[PDB]
Amino acid sequence: IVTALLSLAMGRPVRQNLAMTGEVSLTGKILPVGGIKEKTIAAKRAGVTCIVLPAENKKDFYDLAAFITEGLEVHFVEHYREIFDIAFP
Amino acid sequence: LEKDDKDAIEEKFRERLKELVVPKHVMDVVDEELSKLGLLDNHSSEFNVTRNYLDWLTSIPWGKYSNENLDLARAQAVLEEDHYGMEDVKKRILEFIAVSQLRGSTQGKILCFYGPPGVGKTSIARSIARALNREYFRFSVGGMTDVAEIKGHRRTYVGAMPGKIIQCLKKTKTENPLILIDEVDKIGRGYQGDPSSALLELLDPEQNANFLDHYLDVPVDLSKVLFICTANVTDTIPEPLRDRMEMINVSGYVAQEKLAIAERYLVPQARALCGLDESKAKLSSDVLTLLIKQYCRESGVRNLQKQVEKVLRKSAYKIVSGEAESVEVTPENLQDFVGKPVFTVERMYDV
Amino acid sequence: LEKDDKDAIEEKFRERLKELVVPKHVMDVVDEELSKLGLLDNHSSEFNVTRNYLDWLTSIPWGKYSNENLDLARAQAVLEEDHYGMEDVKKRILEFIAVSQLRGSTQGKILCFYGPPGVGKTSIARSIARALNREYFRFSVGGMTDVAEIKGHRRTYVGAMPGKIIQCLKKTKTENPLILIDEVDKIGRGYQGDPSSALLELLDPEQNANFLDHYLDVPVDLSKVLFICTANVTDTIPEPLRDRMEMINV
Ligand SMILES: Nc1ncnc2c1ncn2[C@@H]1O[C@H](COP(=O)(O)OP(=O)(O)OP(=O)(O)O)[C@@H](O)[C@H]1O
Ligand SMILES: Nc1ncnc2c1ncn2[C@@H]1O[C@H](COP(=O)(O)OP(=O)(O)O)[C@@H](O)[C@H]1O
Ligand SMILES: [Mg+2]
Repeated sequence: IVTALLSLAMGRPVRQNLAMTGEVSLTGKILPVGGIKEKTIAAKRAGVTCIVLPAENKKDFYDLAAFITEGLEVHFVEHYREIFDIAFP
Repeated sequence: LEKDDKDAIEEKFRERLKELVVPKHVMDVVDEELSKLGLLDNHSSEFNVTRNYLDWLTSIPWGKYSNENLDLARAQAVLEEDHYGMEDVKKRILEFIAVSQLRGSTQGKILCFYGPPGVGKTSIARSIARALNREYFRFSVGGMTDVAEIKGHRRTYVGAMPGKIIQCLKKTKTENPLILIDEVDKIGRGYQGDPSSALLELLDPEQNANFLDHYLDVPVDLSKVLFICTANVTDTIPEPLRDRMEMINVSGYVAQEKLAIAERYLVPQARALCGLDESKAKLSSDVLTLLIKQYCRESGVRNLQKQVEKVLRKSAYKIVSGEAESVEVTPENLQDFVGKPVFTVERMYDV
Repeated sequence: LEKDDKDAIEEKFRERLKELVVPKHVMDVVDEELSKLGLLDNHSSEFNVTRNYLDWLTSIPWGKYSNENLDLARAQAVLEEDHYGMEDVKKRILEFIAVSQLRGSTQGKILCFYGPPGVGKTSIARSIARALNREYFRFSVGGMTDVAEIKGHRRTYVGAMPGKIIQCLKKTKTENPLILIDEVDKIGRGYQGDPSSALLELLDPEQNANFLDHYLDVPVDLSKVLFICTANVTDTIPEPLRDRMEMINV
């Protein structure tokens, strides 16, 4: 949502084909979230290719089958600002 | 056939006892019943009742034990060959046979499964029963409410017979059947006494070894049995009961291997069901990929089965009565066969 | 020996069993029940119950198979005689006769109909029964909440009778009738015992083959039956039960 708002602010479209998720706790800290397999397969199904996830779920992202994780560049992050750099290169 | 007195009615029982290795406990009871039957008249309702109850005692195996398989790979093969994946259970049962093989004598444990309906939670049971070599038995409990069904009656009533479990334990002569309680989630409640409140007495891992059914009051050890339970959501079960039995989470399938199961079992299943041939009813893998990623997205497997059989059966009618001598599904044909796409490439904004 | 011997009652059961081919499994149970039944004193209620039970058990057809018509032109004729349009159901049942004819032996199946009320969903069932030549037999469950009706009782209760489905198999005297469970959409769903959790043991195609109800414990085999079900709208049907059954839409 914050990235959405920011895109409205600058008016820059968000970078094409860049999904993202995770929770944020009022100071840019990212937080873990469950259910990773469903989001993984869905993002793969939609063709989006720059998913960014909380660092805390790193382990859980790597427990998935290699073929499922083929072709999409995870960028783990802990403080929200890095995502702000990424959405707006 | 005039041997209807104490000469043969008590002989056949006492000799039938011989080969079993009965616990010394119940032999006393059986002896008083024999002598009391000896003093009883051959014709009276008391006589037939006592004789009937004695027959129910003598029928029960005491220490007969079905021989169990112990080879692993021969077990693992047959456990594997008729289902894909569901790795957890195929790993768990294998560990179980390992522990049983290590410490000599046979053993039993109680466990449960849970996942979205239709994942195959119930099909696997019978395959397991053919692997371990335990005799199979099932009895759906869902929607039952009569506790007496699983505990019998007092034997002084008219039609009292022991609860269902003793029927199971006589029907399979071994003392260690693979009982399979089913659909525990949907037991009745709240209009009479909950059968669940009785179930605890069975399922205590240790205490069950002196189970005491109301009909035949003598305690019946049955610790060696291997219970199983199957609920699709592990919340409705009341907590005190839910604690006893370890859970094992089956998980919904991913498409890439939902393909490879359907391409090995389901397709041959449906083709054998409809009686067609690979010549008459060829289907490419690619149409299966399309069908999977278009018309059916879900964790279950019932849905893909329904689509596959529908496609085949439309081809079958097109053959036996229609015009083509060999239907040949191609993606272009698919709309004709299945109907119309349901899911599409939803992307509100590609830019 | 005249004067109504008890062996006459035995034998009328036996003769009733001699023709129809029972599975070997239940072939024994009747034997021990008979041998016990003779020894009973006749005035005992136990004798009444056991004899009534044995009668109930011999009554079930075992492998009686009503023969099926299969010529397709006849199917078209008897369908178009009494229902216009609604071609979907027509084509589906025609595909049924096709696949059944490719594999010899008679087969069962589950289906579901749904659409606006009063389109004739009930009448077409009877027309289909006259088309395939199976017997017909309706059975409503709108609002039902006594689950025991579908599965009888322990046989020691007074007032116990085997659940309905055994009564209908006794009535149609045929292994493969065409049940018409009706108005599943309105089926009772309360604290009193939800039938919807007991129907699943019937409707699941794979495991129904050894269905058993508590009165006469021995499993029955429903695999050749062709269920049909009706509903004004899908949404209220409880989900697991909805999942089993194919869904035509008139
Ligand atoms: N891995 C699998 N291998 C083979 N068959 C499968 C598999 N998974 C599901 N099935 C098919 O699903 C059908 C029924 O599966 P099953 O009934 O075990 O699912 P379920 O979760 O038990 O649903 P429910 O408990 O409601 O019946 C079977 O016909 C079976 O072939
Ligand atoms: N196209 C049609 N062909 C034949 N009969 C029809 C048609 N449309 C309506 N009917 C009549 O509508 C009536 C509705 O009966 P019923 O099947 O009980 O409706 P529903 O089952 O939908 O409540 C039937 O008696 C039937 O003859
Ligand atoms: Mg099941």
